[PDB]
Amino acid sequence: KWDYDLRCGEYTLNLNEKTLIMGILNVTPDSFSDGGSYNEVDAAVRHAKEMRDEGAHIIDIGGESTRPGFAKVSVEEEIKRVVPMIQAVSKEVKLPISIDTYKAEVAKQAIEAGAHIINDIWGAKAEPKIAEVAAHYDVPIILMHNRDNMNYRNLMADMIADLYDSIKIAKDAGVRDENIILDPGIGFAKTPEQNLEAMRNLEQLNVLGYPVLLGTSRKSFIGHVLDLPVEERLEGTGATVCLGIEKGCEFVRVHDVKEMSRMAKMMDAMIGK
Amino acid sequence: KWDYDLRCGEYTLNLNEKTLIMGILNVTPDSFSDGGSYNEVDAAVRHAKEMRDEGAHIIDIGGESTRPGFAKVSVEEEIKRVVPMIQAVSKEVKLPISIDTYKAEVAKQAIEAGAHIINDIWGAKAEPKIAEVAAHYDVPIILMHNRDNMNYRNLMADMIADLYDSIKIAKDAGVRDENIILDPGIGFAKTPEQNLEAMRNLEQLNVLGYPVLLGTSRKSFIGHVLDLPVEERLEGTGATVCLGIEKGCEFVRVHDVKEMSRMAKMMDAMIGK
Repeated sequence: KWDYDLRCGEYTLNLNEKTLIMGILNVTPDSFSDGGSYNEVDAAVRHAKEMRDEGAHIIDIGGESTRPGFAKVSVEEEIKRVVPMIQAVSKEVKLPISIDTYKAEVAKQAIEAGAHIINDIWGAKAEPKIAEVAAHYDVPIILMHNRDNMNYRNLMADMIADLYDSIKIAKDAGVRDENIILDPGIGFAKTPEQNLEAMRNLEQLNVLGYPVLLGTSRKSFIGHVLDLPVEERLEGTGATVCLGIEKGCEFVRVHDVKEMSRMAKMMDAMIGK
Repeated sequence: KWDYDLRCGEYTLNLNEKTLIMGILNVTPDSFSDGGSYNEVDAAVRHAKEMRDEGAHIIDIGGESTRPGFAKVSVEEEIKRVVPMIQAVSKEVKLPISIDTYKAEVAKQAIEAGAHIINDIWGAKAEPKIAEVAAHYDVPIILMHNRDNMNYRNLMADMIADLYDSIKIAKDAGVRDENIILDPGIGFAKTPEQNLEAMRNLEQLNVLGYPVLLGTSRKSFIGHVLDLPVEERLEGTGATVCLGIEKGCEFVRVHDVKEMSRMAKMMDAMIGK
């Protein structure tokens, strides 16, 4: 299937063995500090250890500026928060770390503090220098589908075109094919019905020739279908993980590592991965 | 998709709206009685009500002779147990009832006591008169794939051939096409690796032109893949339910109605059912 492994500093991720589980770590900020506090960093570390024990292969770390909060915050603030988290987790948890940012300087500091993968919800379109950061450090970058509108002509054809535009930015900066990962940006810039249409047609992304990460965990469109609140979306998230693996996804990004890691492993066995 | 509904006495099941959820009710026999006791029947009724409240569309009722126990028991004994259960559940729970038996006389009594669907784990091969019972009463019958050996030449081609042999028995008895449902008999007469091979190739059953029920709930092969005991197979069962719906199954037979009914409903929305 894939004729290379994803190279991640001291770690290596095989793309053929198994669906790779990316566990989500959102910062719980301490009031009274701008970052690096005991309660805040220790909560991150404990959470990353639990996700490791439950089957995570990557730990995805996000500051305040990114999902789910989108706090308007300066890069200098975002770095006081994320850097301490990355330093502690990387030392204490033996797994590659992705940094969830669309900001080039936040990416550059995170990698220096120990992060191995950039995860960009804007696909190098909000800050094209992030791809130069990726190129220099020679790390994998995940380019997610996103736009500032939902005026689509043809949902899937436009997603592929938009993702191409990210690939071109990355490649023009020096990013090697082997360090490109794509993500359909489910739950971004899409109506509920479009999110479902994209799930139904996900296998089309594979024609671009890159590994695909699916990130649907606890998203609004699941609530829209099941009419359930965020804490009762486990089964709905599971359905999307399974349909994703069936349609060829190499990664899933999830909050509930124990459960989705068992679902992934069952799916892998069924489809023959 | 389907140009008829499944007719079930006062109930009607649409095959195009949604994946139909069949909730499993295994009898908990009272010691000291051969059947019809308060504790035993009331436990059945309470369970069928819970499964109704959680989203079941059919209640599947099984005596001692069938799965998971396979107790060697006379038909006259099996009827003292199952009939009281069917009478009480049908009166108290407004949903069609399937009877899980391979015995023609057990089928005939269950239907008379109120059962609407025969569910035969031997596909009319253990007792061909069950198809005559189905034909007379004009009820749906589910013909499951089974054999007394795993000497397969070509797993899937042989499954289709064997299921045909059931269809022919049913049709020769007077069973109308619209009352035939098929089931791949996952977890029967197959090695773990064959159960996974059958899951991977399930869509092949659709060429026979009948609705397909998938029944994988808590089965051994899930434990084999995940190395987990029967009570920790929810996620693994979920994976099989999702892959089944994706591959065209019209029914799933499950123990955990709440969870699998949310997974089914998410899948339906994604695939456009």
